[PDB]
Formats: sequence, C-alpha cells, structure tokens
Amino acid sequence: EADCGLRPLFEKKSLEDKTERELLESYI
Amino acid sequence: IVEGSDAEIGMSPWQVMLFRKSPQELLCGASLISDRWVLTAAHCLLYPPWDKNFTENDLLVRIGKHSRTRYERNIEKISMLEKIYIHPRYNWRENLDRDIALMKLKKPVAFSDYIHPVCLPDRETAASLLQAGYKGRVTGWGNLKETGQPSVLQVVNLPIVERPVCKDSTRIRITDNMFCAGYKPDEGKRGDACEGDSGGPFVMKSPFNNRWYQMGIVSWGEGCDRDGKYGFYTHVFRLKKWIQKVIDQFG
Amino acid sequence: DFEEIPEEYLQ
Ligand SMILES: CC(C)[C@@H](NS(=O)(=O)Cc1ccccc1)C(=O)N1CCC[C@H]1C(=O)NCc1ccc(C(=N)N)cc1
Ligand SMILES: CC(C)[C@@H](NS(=O)(=O)Cc1ccccc1)C(=O)N1CCC[C@H]1C(=O)NCc1ccc(C(=N)N)cc1
Ligand SMILES: *[C@@H]1O[C@H](CO)[C@@H](O)[C@H](O)[C@H]1NC(C)=O
Ligand code: NA
Ligand code: NA
Repeated sequence: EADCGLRPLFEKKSLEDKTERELLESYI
Repeated sequence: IVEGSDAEIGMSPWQVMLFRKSPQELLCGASLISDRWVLTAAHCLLYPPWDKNFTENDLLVRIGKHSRTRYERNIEKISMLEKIYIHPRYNWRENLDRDIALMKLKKPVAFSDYIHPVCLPDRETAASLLQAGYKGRVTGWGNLKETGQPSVLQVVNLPIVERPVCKDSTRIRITDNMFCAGYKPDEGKRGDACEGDSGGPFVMKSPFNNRWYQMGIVSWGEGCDRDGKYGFYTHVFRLKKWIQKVIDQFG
Repeated sequence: DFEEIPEEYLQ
C-alpha cells in the first residue's frame, strides 16, 4: 500500500532501469 | 510483446502470469495491486464468443516470474484463487468496454525483491500523466509477432495517442473507458502488445513522486504492431470506483 | 513447453 510502485531492485536502492529515462523525457 | 526487449530482473515486480492448470499453459498477464488482490482484463476470464469462461479452480497465479516457461524455484510464488470479480458492465458483446476483473488470492503473497505491488492512480496522477505523447510501459510473455514466444518477460515503452487518432484508426466504437498507445507510421519506431499479453499492465513512472502507477490494462488490438493500428488499454482510473467498491466489500 | 510445477499447487 504505502510502499506501492517502488521496486526493491530499482527505486528502493536508487538504481535506474535501462529505459525509464525514455519515459521521463516524454513527460513534458 | 512485439518489437520489445528482455526485461531486467525485478523490472516489473508487479507482473503476474495467469496460468491454466490443464492443459498447463499461459492464459494471460495480470498485475499485483496488494498482497491479496490481482488485476487483469475481463476477457482473460470471460469471452463467450470464443467459449471462454474460466472459474477460480481452473487457474493459478504465478508471481515474481521472469522466465516464461521455467519453474523459477525460490523466486516465483504460486497462488490459488479465492474469487473472481468481473465488472458487471463489461461489454463482451460489442467492443470490450470496461474490460477489467479482479482476483482475490486464497492467501496473502509474501513480497520480495521480485514481488511487489504497483500503485493505482488517483484522479490527479491520471490527469497529469494520461496525455498524448507521454510514454508508458507494457510488459508480458505474449507473442513476439502477430503470427514466436519469448524465453523471458518482454518490455516495450509506447506513447499515448490522441483520442481522435485512436478513433480514426478503427471501425470499432471507442469509449472513454479505453485509451490507445503506440507509434504512428511516420514516427519510425514501433512496438505493441499482442496475444498473451492480455490483462497485463500499462504503467507510468510518476515524475512527481517516483512511483510506478498502472494506468492501463492490455485489452485489445487489430492484429499486432500493424502500421496505422494502435493497442487499446482499459482506462484503470475511470474504473477505479468499481475496484474500490469490490475491495471494500470483499476485502 | 512449460516446466512442471510442484504438485502441491495442483491439489
Ligand atoms: C462483427 C462485429 C461485432 C465486430 N466484431 S469485433 O470487432 O471482433 C468486436 C470486438 C471485440 C473485441 C474488441 C473490440 C471489438 C466486427 O467485426 N466489426 C465491428 C466494426 C467493423 C468490424 C471490424 O472490421 N472489426 C475489426 C476487426 C474484426 C476482426 C478481426 C480479426 N482478425 N478477427 C480484426 C479486426
Ligand atoms: C479487436 C478484436 C477483433 C480482436 N482482435 S484480434 O486481431 O483478433 C487480436 C489478436 C488475436 C490473436 C493474435 C493477434 C491478435 C481482439 O483484440 N480481441 C478479441 C477478443 C479479445 C481481444 C483480444 O484478442 N485481446 C488480446 C490482445 C490482442 C492484441 C493486442 C494489441 N495491442 N495489438 C492487445 C490485446
Ligand atoms: C460462466 O460460468 C458461470 C459459472 O459456472 C455461469 O454461471 C455463467 O452462466 C457462465 N456464463 C457467463 C457468465 O456468461
Ligand atoms: Na473510426
Ligand atoms: Na501500429
């Protein structure tokens, strides 16, 4: 619930996946 | 997923595989939204024109998976279904309007590095993110081409498309409970969901709070990755009042 | 082509 949408192997350890930046760049 | 790539380990820890018990085969994708609730497309469970009508005992939920076909010992967890809930106004007769279903697990699943729930959008996050050109991400173990099957979970990022373009791409009646996504012919890039990806999540990473939200459910498409066609997705936020009603009553 | 799953989940 409170922890939804935060991935243990990514957000939780401040690592980014290989293509999430593509999403961010589209969000203008 | 057509024209996607292999997922990274733990990239989509909310991804669920709906698995038929007999014969043992992939039925659909789905997503984990809490320790006891799984979200999928209604057509994964009920589609009378194709003689599809699955009951709880017909299926299993496999969570934490990466490999399509392997039993991922010590990583995946397999859950039985307590009850299926299909939207009461799911329109399987015409256009798959309100293509949404919930499944309650018999027992809570333990979260891990590979198993973790996705958020459902609030009104504000939906308004902010569901805009033409903004990209989301679709994942699944479905077909690699329209007419084969992947070794591991596939991922593709795709832009949301303007409603008039969605409408003009098809003879089917589109509703406010659907959105479409994919590249236009003139955009060069491609990619789409396909058969077998049904019921899986279309997610977006909020730039406001860095959380992943499930905005869509893989619903329908005319073939896969065809020029001038788009994938259609159930609009999760538009149906959230129903989701909350079901969880409040039966949760 | 699916690997068999533990029978405990099929009971
Ligand atoms: C017969 C009628 C109820 C309709 N059936 S339909 O399209 O399969 C209904 C439908 C089901 C699921 C999601 C959206 C829509 C249909 O065929 N239509 C309604 C609008 C025009 C025509 C069409 O060309 N649809 C697109 C289409 C149909 C069949 C295929 C296929 N290869 N099976 C592909 C596209
Ligand atoms: C629109 C309707 C005529 C139908 N189109 S379809 O071409 O038969 C879908 C299909 C079936 C088998 C292999 C490839 C593609 C369709 O999408 N249906 C008929 C009932 C259920 C739903 C479905 O198959 N959904 C799975 C699905 C398929 C393709 C996409 C996509 N984004 N291209 C998404 C979901
Ligand atoms: C589907 O299965 C249920 C339960 O067996 C049944 O009652 C129903 O009439 C069937 N057809 C539907 C829901 O269209
Ligand atoms: Na049209
Ligand atoms: Na296309």
